[PDB]
Amino acid sequence: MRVCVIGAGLSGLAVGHALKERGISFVCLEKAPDVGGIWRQPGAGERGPGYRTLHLNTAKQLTGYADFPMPDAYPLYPRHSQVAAYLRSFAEWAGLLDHVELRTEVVSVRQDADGPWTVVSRGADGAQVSRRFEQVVVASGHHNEPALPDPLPAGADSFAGTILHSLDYRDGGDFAGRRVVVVGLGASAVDIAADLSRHAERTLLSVRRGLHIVPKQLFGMSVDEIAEAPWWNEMSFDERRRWVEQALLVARGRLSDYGLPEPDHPVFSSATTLSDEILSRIRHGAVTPKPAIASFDGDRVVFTDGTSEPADAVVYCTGFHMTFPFLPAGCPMSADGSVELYRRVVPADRPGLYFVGLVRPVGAITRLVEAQAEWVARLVDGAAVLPAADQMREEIGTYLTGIVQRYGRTEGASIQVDVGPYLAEF
Ligand SMILES: Cc1cc2nc3c(=O)[nH]c(=O)nc-3n(C[C@H](O)[C@H](O)[C@H](O)COP(=O)(O)OP(=O)(O)OC[C@H]3O[C@@H](n4cnc5c(N)ncnc54)[C@H](O)[C@@H]3O)c2cc1C
Ligand SMILES: NC(=O)c1ccc[n+]([C@@H]2O[C@H](COP(=O)([O-])OP(=O)(O)OC[C@H]3O[C@@H](n4cnc5c(N)ncnc54)[C@H](OP(=O)(O)O)[C@@H]3O)[C@@H](O)[C@H]2O)c1
Ligand SMILES: CC(C)=CCc1ccc2c(C/C=N\O)c[nH]c2c1
Repeated sequence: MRVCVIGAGLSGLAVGHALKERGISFVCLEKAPDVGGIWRQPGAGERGPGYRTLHLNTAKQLTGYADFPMPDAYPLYPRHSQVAAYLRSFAEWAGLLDHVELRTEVVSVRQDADGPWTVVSRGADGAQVSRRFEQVVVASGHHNEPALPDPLPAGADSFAGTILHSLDYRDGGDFAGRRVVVVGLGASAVDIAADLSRHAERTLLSVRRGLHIVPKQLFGMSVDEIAEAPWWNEMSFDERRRWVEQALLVARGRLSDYGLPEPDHPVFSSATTLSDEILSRIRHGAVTPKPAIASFDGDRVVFTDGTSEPADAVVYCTGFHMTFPFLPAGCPMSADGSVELYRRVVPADRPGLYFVGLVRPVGAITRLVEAQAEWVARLVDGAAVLPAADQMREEIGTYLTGIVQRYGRTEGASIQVDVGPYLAEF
């Protein structure tokens, strides 16, 4: 009755546990057969971002719910299987399952001209239903639509192999004995190559830009756990750069010495891809660096260096677009694409709407989703209020005029935040 929480991922669950702790009527509507978000799919063979080799890249003490510690015996980087099971367990322990409608897909969402919202949802039967809720929390994720290169390399309609995205990648095993080109230098690409390196007769990694490649642990301590060190803080933004710069040459040297394109801008001023394996897998010829693809010569792929290779398949780890198909109207976004959400959560013009999770921290988000849930719960019952809409558009336009100034015009930069200062305001 009171709140429709869209989705039962890490974010809905956190949200459904903040509303219950305050006594608010609410339901969570998930489209999948269980809760867990993306973490549940690798494991039921379902098409999602993850893959049979997906483990955390952040620490457990910092990625689990602060009030629901992850099992003792779990490692620093548990696997998709262990996380999905911790999440199911959290919903069990926080009483949220009585509230979750599974296999119920939200087809649509909309404001009526009095403030409650009609929410249409699709039952497994495909049979549709419309209901009405006073408030709606969107917790749908921003990794739902794959981002294929728009000009797809010519000749791809006449390739004799399988062109695919990391959403459809599942097991390194399905590619046994075959020849594949992973496209990307992100955490999905470095991971799929490393898998394909132990299953496919050959694995090539097509890169086009070059990203600082960091190992998961420096000095024994994970990159998230150092960003929380008091010693790492209390260090200026150049004391750190050089620290790391000095730090990564001693740990992996230079990347031009691995056949990888050097990045144009230094660490922190260019994305980092975390990986403890992709440099070794190269130094062992399990994966071979390539430039970008230029065409598909039936049975083979051509690169911008002139090189050719027989290639049964090509898995494009090119990333994801954020869509909200159930918001028949502007997604939080307006104009250049800038997402317009106050404190990264509140639509300025739409009362009754909240967005939990749209943020990309440098690190694990769990603590960021938890804050948003608590504040959203206080906004929903009236224990918290927002500024007027004109003043909310000042915080947004400040965050944006600033985002184009430390990150510069680029993509998805407008959901990007600093963990510490942002979670201080909660
Ligand atoms: C491949 C990958 C690996 C990652 N690894 C890490 C990591 O190691 N550490 C880390 O800190 N972060 C990681 N992240 C970041 C990631 O965003 C979070 O781990 C986490 O998934 C956020 O959960 P969420 O609930 O916001 O979104 P999701 O996990 O995407 O779940 C959102 C849920 O909304 C549901 N939903 C969406 N639309 C509808 C609809 N119309 N009707 C009903 N239900 C709907 C979906 O079923 C989904 O289960 C990773 C992200 C990806 C893509
Ligand atoms: N736990 C883990 O280890 C793990 C695993 C997977 C994913 N993740 C997370 O999930 C999210 C998904 O990111 P992702 O790894 O899928 O990738 P991403 O960060 O979205 O970047 C995609 C990669 O593809 C490249 N690319 C983009 N467009 C391209 C094009 N047209 N042609 C060729 N290459 C292109 C990008 O290089 P350019 O951008 O320079 O073009 C980049 O290297 C991230 O937030 C990531 O941290 C984490
Ligand atoms: C100690 C160091 C080098 C910290 C740097 C650092 C930079 C970027 C990322 C990302 C990418 C963010 N969103 O995709 C995830 N973890 C990161 C860590």
